[PDB]
Amino acid sequence: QSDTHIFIIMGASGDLAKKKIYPTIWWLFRDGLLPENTFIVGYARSRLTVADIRKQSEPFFKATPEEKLKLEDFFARNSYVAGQYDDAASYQRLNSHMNALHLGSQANRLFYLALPPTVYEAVTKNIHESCMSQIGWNRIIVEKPFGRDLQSSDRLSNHISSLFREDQIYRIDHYLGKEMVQNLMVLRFANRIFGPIWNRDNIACVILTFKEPFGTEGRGGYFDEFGIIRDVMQNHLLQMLCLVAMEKPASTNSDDVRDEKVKVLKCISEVQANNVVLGQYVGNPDGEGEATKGYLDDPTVPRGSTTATFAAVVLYVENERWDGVPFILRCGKALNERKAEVRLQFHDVAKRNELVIRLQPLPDAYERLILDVFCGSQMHFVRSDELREAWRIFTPLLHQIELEKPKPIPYIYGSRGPTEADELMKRVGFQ
Amino acid sequence: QSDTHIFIIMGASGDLAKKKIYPTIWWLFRDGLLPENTFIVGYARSRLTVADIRKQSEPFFKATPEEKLKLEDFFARNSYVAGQYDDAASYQRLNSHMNALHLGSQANRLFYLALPPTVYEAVTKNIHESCMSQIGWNRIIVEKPFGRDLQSSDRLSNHISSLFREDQIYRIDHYLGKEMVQNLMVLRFANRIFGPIWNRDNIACVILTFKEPFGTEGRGGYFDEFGIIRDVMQNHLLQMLCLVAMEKPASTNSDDVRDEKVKVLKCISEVQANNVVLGQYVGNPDGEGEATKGYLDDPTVPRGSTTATFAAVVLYVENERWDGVPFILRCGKALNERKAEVRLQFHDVAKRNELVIRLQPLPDAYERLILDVFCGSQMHFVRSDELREAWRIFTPLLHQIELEKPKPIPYIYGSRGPTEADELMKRVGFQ
Ligand SMILES: NC(=O)c1ccc[n+]([C@@H]2O[C@H](COP(=O)([O-])OP(=O)(O)OC[C@H]3O[C@@H](n4cnc5c(N)ncnc54)[C@H](OP(=O)(O)O)[C@@H]3O)[C@@H](O)[C@H]2O)c1
Ligand SMILES: NC(=O)c1ccc[n+]([C@@H]2O[C@H](COP(=O)([O-])OP(=O)(O)OC[C@H]3O[C@@H](n4cnc5c(N)ncnc54)[C@H](OP(=O)(O)O)[C@@H]3O)[C@@H](O)[C@H]2O)c1
Repeated sequence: QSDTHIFIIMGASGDLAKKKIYPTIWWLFRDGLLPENTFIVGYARSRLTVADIRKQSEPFFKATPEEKLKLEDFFARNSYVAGQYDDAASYQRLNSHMNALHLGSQANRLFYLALPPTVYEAVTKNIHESCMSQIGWNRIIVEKPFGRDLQSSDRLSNHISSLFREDQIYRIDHYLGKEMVQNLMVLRFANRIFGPIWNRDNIACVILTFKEPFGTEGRGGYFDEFGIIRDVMQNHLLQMLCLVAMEKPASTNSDDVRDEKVKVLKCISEVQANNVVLGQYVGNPDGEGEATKGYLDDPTVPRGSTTATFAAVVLYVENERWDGVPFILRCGKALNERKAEVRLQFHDVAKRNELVIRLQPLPDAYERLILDVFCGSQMHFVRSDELREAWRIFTPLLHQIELEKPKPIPYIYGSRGPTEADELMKRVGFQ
Repeated sequence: QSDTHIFIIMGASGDLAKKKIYPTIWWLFRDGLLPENTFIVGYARSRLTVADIRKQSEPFFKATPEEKLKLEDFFARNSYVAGQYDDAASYQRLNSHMNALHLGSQANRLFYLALPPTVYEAVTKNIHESCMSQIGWNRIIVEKPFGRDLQSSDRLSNHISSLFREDQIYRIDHYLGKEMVQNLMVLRFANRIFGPIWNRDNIACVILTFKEPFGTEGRGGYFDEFGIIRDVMQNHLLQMLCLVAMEKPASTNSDDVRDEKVKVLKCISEVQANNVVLGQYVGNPDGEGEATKGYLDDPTVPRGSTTATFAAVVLYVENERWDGVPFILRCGKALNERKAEVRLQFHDVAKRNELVIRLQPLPDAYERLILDVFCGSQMHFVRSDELREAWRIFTPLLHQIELEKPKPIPYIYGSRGPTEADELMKRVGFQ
């Protein structure tokens, strides 16, 4: 709206804020990519000073001796407020502190919630009641997990989207590599180019693979409460499926592209277990290092955990551009390669031919997302109906897994996954 | 037409016949890919016996002790006739010998002319006058060089196509690797698939590269009388250009596809020197082996030879599907890699994106060509009008090179070629 912005890191004492948020905002400030009149205000329960945050986080800054002066400037633009997350007086203190800044009463306010969603219901309330700007815009950045299933995610999203408009909500997702946004971009451009030929007449099968060669790196405790379907598939792989199967948008507006994405999502039926192959990785005896340890050998993983580290799922877009064309989402950890690609196999009319869009592996994709929040571009942020459709697609399966607890097929650290995945792929027609 | 075939190797005493024709026909016979009643009759001036040809050529057969009996069968189906190439009595002796074979009077006759084209005018005459079958078909296989320019090639082709119909002429080309026919096949299938999007609206530039890492291997004497444009470009690279830029054929008939190829060729104007970059490779001082020797260090190359071992040429198809779209044919020997690929760059409407068809590097492509001659498929054999159009496109440039003798830019053994080639590519718009 104007020239003055306030970046409010809710929960600045956190681990995400220490290791990623503060270093990323510092890199954006140093490279001159933030607005010139930007203030950063941390807010949390820990009674901290800006010097405490500096000591905690500057090790992660890439702080070189040549950059001292603008680093001191950046930290001069920092302040911190201690307060509770459901205390109205604390939020009033925060609002007064923000108003006391230079043109803080007219400044745009970017709240970013480096907090567990368990407190979101409180925070989003108090903000909406005490800290929104009357003149500049107000944009909120929420973090994963966007709920756990259709029900919890609807509860959280209906609460948040009862206090803020959709163009104020930014559901950020940025944990799958520094090339994510660019991968989605090349897939959208490929959809624009190859659109006229991506039909059920030419295409016989599409895959989307997300491959990782390392395991949970002794962090399986956090991964255990989510699973590989929640971690990679119902958010990222499904979103590139949308980008592949979508119709041409009405324009280049972010909301038109997201409209076409949700229009695709509303054509996918609810996946069932007979189209799913789950898998868990075991230690490799002949390997060395972390390859000798399996998933259950992780000390943070509870004994008897049946959560999958590998998933192969078959979906179907049910319109008359794609009908009976199987979309095979295959992803997993502790595999043979670090690969992310989409490949479309054609109908042989003459072996079978494929078109392969390989994806990686300047603004590092996470810096690009913060910059997009600053600019107002919502294209790489999932919409409420988009998220609801994803959860609707994947919720009955997840409920069945949580209820019946089936053992997912074992596969060795460094393999390609269980052979049953290949059997399913070839049963739905893959060659 | 029936079950009996006679394979007449004109000039069986030759080097091509010893090193390639006889071993290939033996491999086709051993694998059971020839017709069951097939005879092989060599014909040449050297007064030889079948045992002489056996001793000469079996070293190249991959003759294993397990294959002795069918090898003896194959050689039992061989005979040889000594005669002159313009002696009517010798051709009458050959015709009588062929008639004396089992059902030779009704057999199909496949004449394949392992001779320098300098004698073709004689041979093709006498055959047409003395050795054609009255019942079975008669098919002729002619070898490179199909002339030298528009004039010599028209003379030779008008002579040959005054005695045989087009479906009896097979201009074979098979010296660029064992994957040629399959490369052309995948390019045709890519034309069928990506047709609707290969326009001047989406495409901004096409390249076609033929790259070789080794030099003339001390055989520059033969290469010197032709050049890299005659060796690779006016035959193979131009033909895949045709396969890329062509319209959809009326059917899958070989003649419809060749019709579309010649329809494309008749839209390319005559290339001029300001769109051409020629180059010659020199020895690499820091390398080892044949990389230390250049082109002129080849003892078979005449001193002062200005023939190019590298060429970068820009062509334009001039219809309204492609208009102003530059087709950049880039090829050369003694480079950094063994690559053959086509790549099409799209118009950036958002860096620039490309669609890459990489080409290699069962029936080895040369065996496939002999089998196609046996079957009557002429699709991988250039037609008379196709060859005339290629020569018309490239003849004024070749005449200018032969007349003015410009020095082609020097490039080091193992490089990518002269930088002037990149300058030209980027001047016509390549990024
Ligand atoms: N792969 C992923 O999906 C992934 C990875 C990393 C982070 N995240 C998300 O990013 C956000 C930031 O996570 P984080 O690693 O920074 O979390 P964190 O370690 O929990 O701490 C962030 C701050 O939240 C406050 N806090 C934590 N638990 C609380 C509780 N139960 N009640 C009240 N306040 C509490 C603390 O501040 P005070 O004690 O000073 O109040 C803490 O410093 C979370 O929403 C997390 O889900 C997701
Ligand atoms: N890269 C290429 O383009 C390439 C490579 C290899 C071959 N070729 C073509 O393949 C064909 C076969 O070549 P090749 O290597 O086998 O040739 P070759 O070494 O010349 O011999 C083939 C036979 O032709 C006869 N002959 C040769 N020169 C003659 C002449 N001046 N007058 C009359 N008869 C003559 C000889 O048989 P007799 O003495 O018993 O009569 C000789 O054994 C040629 O047309 C050649 O151009 C092309």
